Amino acid sequence: MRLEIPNHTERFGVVRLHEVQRILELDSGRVRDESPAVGLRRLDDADLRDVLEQTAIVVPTRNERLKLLEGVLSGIPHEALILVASNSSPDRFQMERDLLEEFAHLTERPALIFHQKDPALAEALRAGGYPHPIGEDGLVRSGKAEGMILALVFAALSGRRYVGFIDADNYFPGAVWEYVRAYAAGFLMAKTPFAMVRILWRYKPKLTEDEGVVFRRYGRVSERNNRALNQLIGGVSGFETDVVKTANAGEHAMSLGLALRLPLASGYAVEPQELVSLLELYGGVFPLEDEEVLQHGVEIFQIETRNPHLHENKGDEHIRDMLLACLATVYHSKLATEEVRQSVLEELQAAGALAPGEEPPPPVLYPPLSSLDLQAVRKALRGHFSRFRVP
Amino acid sequence: MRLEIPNHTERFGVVRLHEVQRILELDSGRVRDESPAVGLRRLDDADLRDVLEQTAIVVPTRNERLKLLEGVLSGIPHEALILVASNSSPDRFQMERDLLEEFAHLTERPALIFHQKDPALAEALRAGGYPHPIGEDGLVRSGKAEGMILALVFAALSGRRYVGFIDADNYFPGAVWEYVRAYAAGFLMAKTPFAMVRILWRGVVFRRYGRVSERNNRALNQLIGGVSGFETDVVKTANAGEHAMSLGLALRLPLASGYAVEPQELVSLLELYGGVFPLEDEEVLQHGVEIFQIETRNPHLHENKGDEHIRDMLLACLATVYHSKLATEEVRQSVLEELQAAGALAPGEEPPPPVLYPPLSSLDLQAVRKALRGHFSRFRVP
Ligand SMILES: [Zn+2]
Ligand SMILES: [Zn+2]
Ligand SMILES: [Zn+2]
Ligand SMILES: [Zn+2]
Ligand SMILES: [Zn+2]
Repeated sequence: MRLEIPNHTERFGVVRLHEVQRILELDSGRVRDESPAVGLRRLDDADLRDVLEQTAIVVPTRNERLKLLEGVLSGIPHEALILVASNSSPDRFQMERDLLEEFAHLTERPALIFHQKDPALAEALRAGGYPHPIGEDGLVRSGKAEGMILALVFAALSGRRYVGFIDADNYFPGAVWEYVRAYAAGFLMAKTPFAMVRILWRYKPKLTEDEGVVFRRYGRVSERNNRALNQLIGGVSGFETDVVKTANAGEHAMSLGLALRLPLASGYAVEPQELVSLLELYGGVFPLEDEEVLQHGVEIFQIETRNPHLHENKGDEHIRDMLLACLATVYHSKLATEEVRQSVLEELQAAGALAPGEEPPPPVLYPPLSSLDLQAVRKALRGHFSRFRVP
Repeated sequence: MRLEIPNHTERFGVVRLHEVQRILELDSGRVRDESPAVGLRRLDDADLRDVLEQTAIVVPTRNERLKLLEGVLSGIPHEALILVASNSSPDRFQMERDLLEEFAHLTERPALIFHQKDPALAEALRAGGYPHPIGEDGLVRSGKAEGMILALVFAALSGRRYVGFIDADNYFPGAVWEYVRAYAAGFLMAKTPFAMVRILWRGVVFRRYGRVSERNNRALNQLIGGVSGFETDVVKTANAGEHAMSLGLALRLPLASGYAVEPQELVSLLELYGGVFPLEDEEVLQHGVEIFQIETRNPHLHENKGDEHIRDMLLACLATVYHSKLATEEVRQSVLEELQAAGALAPGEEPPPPVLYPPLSSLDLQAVRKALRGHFSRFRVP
């Protein structure tokens, strides 16, 4: 993989937020003659695969088409682990298990699969002193955040350093292959054990070009979200930026060391929160206690894939609460300067937030997973790793 | 790349058509030991790239969106030689050389690019005593067939062993990638210098298109079954535009001119090597021919309009069959019914016979290198 090298990079504390870098070439072969290009970077295949051997790839599902989900698997680079995180119909789950075993069997490759509403998992967490997501029904509640918590525990238990997430909603297994290598690309390029890789794919329309009156309005929001994020940064920085182009980077990857360090939000605020949290924690505008991070800093990679991201999902409550969740997390940052709060307030109640006079509900964040006793977890799950493990 | 073993295999003279193999895993990684569970074929990435290192990838273009074409190039594996075969409008073509020079520069890799209508390329073939594709205006005529001819020439000249074609129409570089790797996979499973790889992929108009194809592949299995005496289901890729093939095999095939190429390709393999005729090719008689049909994980989203475009695709195809010197009476017969049953015309009406170009072996490369001598560098892209 050849990548362009971000011409600019945003320094915010010990955070290093790099501009969007385009993938120039998907598979740039086996390097022998290095030629040193200053402007771009050629990732050697074998390096990429070595990173991927240390990577778990989480593929969440809640009653996704199987045909699609299986197609997503075929495309995942061989070296990566593969964890299917499930919240599907009791019996749909069963099919997914069957689907994964067959695949893993045939591809001679290891995999785990688990279910959000599994009670063992609920016990596992509270044994490790992290009861924070358990429902009243006595088990880990549904939610995006809740999913990741389970994902990161398995990543951890499995001994991988890197974990990244793929949307099973993808007609294109080749697109998946690129997205995963791009994570590897990111961690390769990275120079600190605290790293995040956030994929995007961005598209230019026009007056004489079709997109449907719903793909259009989807761009109109991410643009604003990214905006609201640079508004937050700029607010602290004093210098107006435009570096975040990935506020809603659902498909993202993150070194476990970084992952376990961040808090997490429940709704659509997740992706946007990640960023906010990183800046709150490592922006400098606060005492930062953590030695190793302050010492190596954080790099956030924003990589632009060659393949279109075509995931089937739309309508109001999607695209709308998409907006509300995000600008709420900004309004509430411990980093917001008054003008940032206000600028953001307006877009909300002047697009429905029931005014005048109204505030978004604050973020509801889980605490970092560093908290969680992993040994207690390993002890608490002894007699069940059979059933998570797919031979 | 892991893929399924083909269920069965049609032996026909020294030709063997393999049944479809589904790609199961996009990238199987690096083998260092084996439990090669013979259910499937696991293919090492080193071996794949070693093959790619001797493969030309032709990308034709006739006035293609440019973003669309860059995209495609980005998805070609590194080890492959990139051949852009243009017949675009004059300055669209200038944009093309530009686009490719910038690509190949930044990605540190060799490309070729030529324009079908270039006067030097006429001379070049003249000299090598293959004057056939040159037309009235003293230039090579437009057409799928003619494109390929020029493309095989460069492939040859540049000493690559395998040539594959790829459709610039693709919205997904990641698809391109799987495609080109698929080609390599075929050659790597090939147990013969002479091999073919054909890619396939299993809207009321798409329906009409799907149907037209079912019918095309049918006609091709009747042709086969007609000679062996036993019905075969094999051949699912009668119209497989995206195919690769080994140069040895390419320079040996005659070439039908337009919408008839891919089917004719199959027909000719059978006439020539299917053992019903005098076969003098010490090498082909002795290594034989493998045809691979590979089903890709990645869909094919080539925008292809015109309803009648597809009608043409049909007549095109049943024509090559009707006219094979291998069609029994009853094959010649069914095809016919079927045809005039939606076109062809009259109570009866013999579809036009195929205008074929003869094999490119009939050509003298060194004459050609001679003639292209002072020019190889407007074709070579630094
Ligand atoms: Zn810049
Ligand atoms: Zn995506
Ligand atoms: Zn069959
Ligand atoms: Zn021999
Ligand atoms: Zn295709």
